[PDB]
Formats: sequence, C-alpha cells, structure tokens
Amino acid sequence: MAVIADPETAQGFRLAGLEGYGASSAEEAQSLLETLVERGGYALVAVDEALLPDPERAVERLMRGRDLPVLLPIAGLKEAFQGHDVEGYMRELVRKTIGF
Amino acid sequence: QAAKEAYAALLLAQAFDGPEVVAGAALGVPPLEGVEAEVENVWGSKVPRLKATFPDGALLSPVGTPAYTLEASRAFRRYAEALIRVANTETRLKKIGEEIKKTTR
Amino acid sequence: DDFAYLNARVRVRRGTLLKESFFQEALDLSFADFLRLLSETVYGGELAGQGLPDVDRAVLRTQAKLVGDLPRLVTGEAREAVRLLLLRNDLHNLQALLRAKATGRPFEEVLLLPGTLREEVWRQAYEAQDPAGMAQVLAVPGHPLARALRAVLRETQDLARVEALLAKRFFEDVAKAAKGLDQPALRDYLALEVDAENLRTAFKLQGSGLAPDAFFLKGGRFVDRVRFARLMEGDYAVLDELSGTPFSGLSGVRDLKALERGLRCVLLKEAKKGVQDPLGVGLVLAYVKEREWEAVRLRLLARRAYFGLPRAQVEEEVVC
Repeated sequence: MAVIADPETAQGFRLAGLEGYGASSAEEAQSLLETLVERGGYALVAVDEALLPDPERAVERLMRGRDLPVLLPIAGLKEAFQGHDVEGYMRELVRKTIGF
Repeated sequence: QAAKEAYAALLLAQAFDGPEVVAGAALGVPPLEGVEAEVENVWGSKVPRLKATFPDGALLSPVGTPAYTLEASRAFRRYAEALIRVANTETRLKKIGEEIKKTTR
Repeated sequence: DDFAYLNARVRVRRGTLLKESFFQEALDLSFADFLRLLSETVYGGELAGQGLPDVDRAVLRTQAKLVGDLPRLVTGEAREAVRLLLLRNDLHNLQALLRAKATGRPFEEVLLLPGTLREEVWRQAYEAQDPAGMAQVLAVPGHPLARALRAVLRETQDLARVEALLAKRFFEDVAKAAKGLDQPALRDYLALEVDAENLRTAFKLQGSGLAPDAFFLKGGRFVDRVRFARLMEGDYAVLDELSGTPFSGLSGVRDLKALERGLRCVLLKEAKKGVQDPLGVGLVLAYVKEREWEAVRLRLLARRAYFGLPRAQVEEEVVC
C-alpha cells in the first residue's frame, strides 16, 4: 500500500499493519503520486481530500488503466471534519447521474 | 475521526517511539495484493471490486506509551473497515460511468 | 559519593519547573501565542524552529542537559541509587537500539539522550556486528540493565521476546537493588511502579489467551494472580474491589485510556509527596517525574494547538 496525505498525517499511516508512503510534495501530490502508481507495485494507492488531483485525466493517461482503485477519499486531517459526506455526494452528481 | 484521535496525539511522543509501536503490532500488509480483489461480471462492463480487510492487530503491542501505543494499534482497524465502503463505491462509480455514457449515446 | 551537592544543584533547578498555571494559560492560546509563551520557559531556551519537529527537539534537549546529566555528577552508592531512576529512560533507547541493529534499519528515528549510557556507547554498540560484542560495549557503564540484558540474550535472538523478558527481568533487578539501598520514600514509590507495571502488562496483552501469572512480579501492594486472570477474561470488576491503594480511583472505570491515565497520575502523586523526605534520593525522584510530565504536556498542548483538535480531548490529559 501507500496513502498519499499531509506530512504529519502521512506519518500515522506508515505504521505496521498498514503501509504508507505519503507526504505532500505538491498541492495535488503529483511529484509522488505519478511515480508511485506508474509501477502499481502497491496493493492499494489512495489520495486524500487535503490534496486530491484536479486533473484526474493526468493519472489515467500515465497508469494506463488499473484493475485496482486509486484516489479513495480520506479526509487528510482532523479538525472535527465531516463535510466529506455531502461533498462526496455532490462529487457524484456533478460528473454522472442526474443534475440538480 | 477516531482513527486520527490517537495518531495526531502521538507525533511528538513518537519519532523515537515510532520503533516501539511498529514492533509489537502485526507486521505490514503485503504490497502485492494485500487487499482481497474480487472479479465480477455485471452490465456496464466487467468491473473489478475489492474489500480492504487484512491483519493489523489490535490492543496487543507490548511496552511503550501507556495509552497512545495500544490506542494507535487499534486505530489501524478504523482505516481498514472504513476503507471498504469507498472500495465498493469508487469501483461502482466506474461501472455506472459506462451505463450513463452508453445510455445518452 | 553523596547527594549533598547534587540535591542542592537540583533544588535551584526546581525553581524553573513549570507550575500548573502555565498549562492553564496555554490551553486558552492559539499556536502563535503558545510559541511566545513557551520561549519564556527553560524548554524554550533550546528552541530552534516554530514547527513540530523543532518543539519535539527543544523539549528533548532540555531533558538531555538538565536531567540526563545527573548520574555523572555522582559516583558509587549515590550513583547506583540515582541510576535506577535514569535506567527507565535508558531502557527506551536500548529497546530501539537493539531493534535498529537486529532489523537492519538505520541508526536514525530513535531516542537518544544521555543518562547512564552515553551517546558514544550507543554509536559503538550500533556499529558492533556480533550481538555478544554489542552486549560487552553496553556492559561498559555498569548497571543492572546490562546484567538483565545479558541473561535474556543467552536464551534468545528473537526480537519480540528479548523485548518482554528484558523488561520483566529488568524491573525484578531494579527492585532487589532498590530495596537494598533503603529509604521509606523510595520503597513506597517502587511498590507503586511495580503495581502500575502489573496492571499495565495485563492491559497491553489483554485477551491474548496467555498466562495471568506472567503479569505479576513481586513488589506488590494489594494485586495478585486471580485479579490478573479475571482481568484477562475482560472483567474489570477486579478494579472495583481495588481500594486501600491510590488506584481507588480506577473503580467503576472500564476504558483502557482512563485506566492507564489513572496509573500515571497516581505515580505522579506519590513522588510529589516525597518532598517531605528530600534527604537522599527522594527529591531527585520528585524532580524526574515532574520534568517528564511537564515535557509531555507542552508536547500535547503544542499538538492540540497546531492541528486545532478539540479542547476537551486534551484538557483532561494535561492535569491529574
């Protein structure tokens, strides 16, 4: 695995039982993200909502399809955050399904 | 929130208790298919799914920080478990993409 | 030998200990205001950067020169008595060091401060290439924690096991030496440290199906094998029969976090009333628990402020 998150929160996912290779190195973590999924020698790759890639096309064009998922939303910090309910719901309705 | 609870409260009491915590706990998930991938043929093309369950232990690291160590180990579960939901919906997203596009087409 | 100069050096130092009313102020502050406050204190005096890695480092370096320099300043009979206290902070370094040699990972990401084993002992040990040689390099400062290590290393080379049998054997070693160095103040405390360890060994390994007699080692006050066995089944009714000890406060509590919080606060309390016995090791005893606990609250208050965590999540853990 790898979880791709903030440096300090990336820290807590490198612990045993889990395998992380996080940290920020960009504002969408491109510096890392790209290089890492290119091999696809991690069981799971996950990109948080404290980064999240504004061009998802960038990744798809480089990995060249994947049977394992990518960019699973994790919050990426704690501040009592739970806006990732309604945010993900609308993330869905904008690109697919019905409008508003 | 209950994962992070302990994590973020074990960063300046860790960076030298990082060693201890990783030791007692169950060693890393495999990087080649540590997750359990499932194949499934369904309308909206053949899309594969998966569930994130693997071993990581809980409440079983010996020595170290009284509360935080054990509470951080237990927290690994709240990654695993939680991740299954997004494990099924983001793969469902790619299926319902196919349908929607062919439909309007 | 002698604690006459050394106690005196510590008494001046007890002047620059952080009182309760600092942590009270600090909770009301944001991270920017926290940083201005912190710089007034002696931990502040080692500060080197606004961010988190730097706070962890300023704290640690303050502990390295004001607390970790105590065993050098005495010798002999004085030194053995002070040493046992210091040894717990050395065991933390040792367990991590033993683990960097064995699993082949770098020297880095470990705890280093001086205590009884110097920085150079840990570097020479690291670079040693036979576990037996690693062990003689450690045996150079002289201490019961060598003698404890040496016996465990004869039975095994498995990491998890060395860690457990070293800790068990080490507190047993400590206890016998400590009983022979006398003083009522140290004896009462020693009893609590072992009792707390016993409870705590039971909690960490809870429900692993193992023996409950393995979690009880001599030094006790009121705890025994049966309480451990019930506790291991998951029953906390045992803590509700535990009074006459200052762990009276663990009654009616069943969360691991509240339970373990409780033991650290009790140990703090014994040591804080050892200043009615400041002669010999009593005062130093009180001084080490307070520097340790203080350092811990500034790290928790700094984390709490930086990431904007909930106040009550930390307000409770920064007071006893």
